[PDB]
Amino acid sequence: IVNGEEAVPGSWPWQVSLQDKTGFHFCGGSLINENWVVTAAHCGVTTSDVVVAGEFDQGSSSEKIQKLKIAKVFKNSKYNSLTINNDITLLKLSTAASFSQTVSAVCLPSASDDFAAGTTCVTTGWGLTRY
Amino acid sequence: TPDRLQQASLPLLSNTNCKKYWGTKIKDAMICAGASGVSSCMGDSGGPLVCKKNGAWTLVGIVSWGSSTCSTSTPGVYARVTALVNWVQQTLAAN
Amino acid sequence: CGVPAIQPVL
Repeated sequence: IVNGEEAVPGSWPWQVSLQDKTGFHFCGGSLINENWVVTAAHCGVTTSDVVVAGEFDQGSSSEKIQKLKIAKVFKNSKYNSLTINNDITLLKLSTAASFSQTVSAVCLPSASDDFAAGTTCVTTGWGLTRY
Repeated sequence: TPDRLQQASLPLLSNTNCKKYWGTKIKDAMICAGASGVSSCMGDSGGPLVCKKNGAWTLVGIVSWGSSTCSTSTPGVYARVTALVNWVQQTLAAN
Repeated sequence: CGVPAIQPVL
């Protein structure tokens, strides 16, 4: 997030980090319940990658984070990688996340929900802060 | 990338106003936000774009793409969850 | 859902 700002530790309890087995953060994601994570289809997640919940400072060893494994990767069949349309993948955890103060679910809207232009929303992530 | 989790407020745009920046690349399962001095960037993909609706944070978009340079004056493009939620519902029920 | 235990500060 270019020009973003540091979040309050644990205030975005659904934010997860997709890391390869090397420990390298490559994508973000959101928990929609204890067994499923929603992420982008472009991320190219495989079952060797790990979902880390409860994390704030990727460079700390004292955090009580949860490294969860992926059972199956569900790439939306409507996903078009040439237009980058329908960019959503569901990840089923082989080991369910344990919900607490720093780990919980984000709500999903109804297909009929309206979010008008001009509305201020928030986006979070560990992506580049300067390019 | 940064060690600590970052956040940023940003405005949703109309798909019409976004087509001014992106023309025909803006499809129906896409929603725009930003062009306000902040931008999602590499490493942010898959992450959430949340809006507070009736007291709770609900998932409106998924970081998908945008300016290759992460220009804070160009709007970012997110997967429109409202157009994909029926598939999520189907998937969670079958599996 | 969508209501964190630790409130975000914007």
